Amino acid sequence: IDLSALNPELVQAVQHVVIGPSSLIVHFNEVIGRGHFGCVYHGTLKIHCAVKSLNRITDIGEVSQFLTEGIIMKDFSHPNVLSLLGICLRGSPLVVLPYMKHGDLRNFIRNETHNPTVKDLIGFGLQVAKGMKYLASKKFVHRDLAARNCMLDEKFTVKVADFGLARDMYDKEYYSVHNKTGAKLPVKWMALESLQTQKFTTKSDVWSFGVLLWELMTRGAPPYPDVNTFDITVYLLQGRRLLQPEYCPDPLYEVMLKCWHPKAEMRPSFSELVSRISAIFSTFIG
Ligand SMILES: O=C1c2c(nnn2Cc2ccc3ncccc3c2)CCN1c1ccccc1
Repeated sequence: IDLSALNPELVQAVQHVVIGPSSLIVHFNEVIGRGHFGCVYHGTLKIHCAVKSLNRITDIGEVSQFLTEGIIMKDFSHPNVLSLLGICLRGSPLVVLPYMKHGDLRNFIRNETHNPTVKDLIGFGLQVAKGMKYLASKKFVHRDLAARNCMLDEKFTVKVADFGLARDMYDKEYYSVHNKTGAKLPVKWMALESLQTQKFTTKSDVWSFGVLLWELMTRGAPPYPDVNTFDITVYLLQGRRLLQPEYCPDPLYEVMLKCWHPKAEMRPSFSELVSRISAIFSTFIG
């Protein structure tokens, strides 16, 4: 670790993010997750954790920047946002994250084992809105909000994941290669202006959130299955939105349409979404 290379402000914060090799046993025997950048394994820190390797990439880039990203992410603390436990050095560094017993939100709602009520699903969405409210107040744009990118712990607490050092493509099926810029993009979750410009804002996160609400209410159906990749722009511009799911409350569909407002600055803040969804949520029993 090259301490002088860092922003002098961040030097103190390093000891709080770095995990000593002797504090962490990672069980490389079974893969429990797969990303484009690397595999993840059970880890023991006595705390049970998910340890993500990054050795599938050629290079992590600047080590000082890697550390910086880690420091920024560690200071984030909210019950609906996945935390960073730390970084452990060994080849490539290991990302140490909490173990999420019930996996990703999309698979959770698709799972025939669990039977979430409409109230449960709305509540999952509310927790996401709250996670996103915190992230937006930190001026952080997620860029890849989707049900696949949120996770549930042992107490079914929903946490926005897939950001900072945990960022990766964990389900490659839903990402498309752009023509002019070789980037791999979650087009079916993206706002119109993002599809056109490839710029992401909190307001395009709000668009993605609307889609995530639709995923929740369809128990994990794929959005726009009869649309092909980048022809989604054509489809939307025909004057189309995802349809109201069978058990989606009318006011909740209205929230979704608001999230998909053609004017980015007219979409609701995440604070307004927390408010509106909490109200809809309170009307249900069971
Ligand atoms: O794998 C992930 C993921 C995310 N952010 N960090 N990660 C890595 C991660 C974090 C905690 C875990 N806990 C238990 C098992 C695997 C884990 C992976 C986003 C969602 N996700 C995932 C998992 C399964 C399928 C699709 C996406």
